[PDB]
Amino acid sequence: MVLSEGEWQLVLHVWAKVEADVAGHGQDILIRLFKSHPETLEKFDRFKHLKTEAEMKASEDLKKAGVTVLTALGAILKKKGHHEAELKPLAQSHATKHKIPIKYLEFISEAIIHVLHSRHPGNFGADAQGAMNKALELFRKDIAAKYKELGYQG
Ligand code: HEM
Repeated sequence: MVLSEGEWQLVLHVWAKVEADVAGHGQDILIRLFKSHPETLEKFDRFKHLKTEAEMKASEDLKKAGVTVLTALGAILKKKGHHEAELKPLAQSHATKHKIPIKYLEFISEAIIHVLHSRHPGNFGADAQGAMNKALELFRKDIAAKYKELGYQG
């Protein structure tokens, strides 16, 4: 997977919109993930018992998780694929400690796209959607390779 400078600039332009409200994007993205793929909520011992969207929006623990994933992913995207140093410790923790299947990184990727389109449709058109899909596929491909280096095929 390879992105053009142009495709990287589309990614960073929409990420600028995420950064106008990091915590609120984090909430929307994790709630979409948990509503669309409930099994993923079981991975978060601090908030796996939340059953409603209102309880999810009121949760400090969920809000903090949302900021964690979006600050990390923003930093990775700003590397424009030169993200070996960021992905190594992410693969280590998500493969060996959190036990997150590659399939769940595919789910949260879909949740990111869904929220970007829901919140920013005047801006997140077909070119932005294509470029972001390419950037999240590169992320998936590279972290999947790291998982295999650690002895996890999925
Ligand atoms: C774009 C995808 C993701 C990124 C960038 C990301 C990033 C992070 C970071 C930076 C941390 C804290 C440092 C660390 O433990 O490595 C973390 C913790 C964690 N992540 Fe993720 N993550 C992602 C996807 C997921 C998914 C899909 C799940 C579960 C379905 C997950 C579960 C967790 C858990 C359980 C922790 C531990 C949280 C805690 O200590 O309270 N992550 N993630």
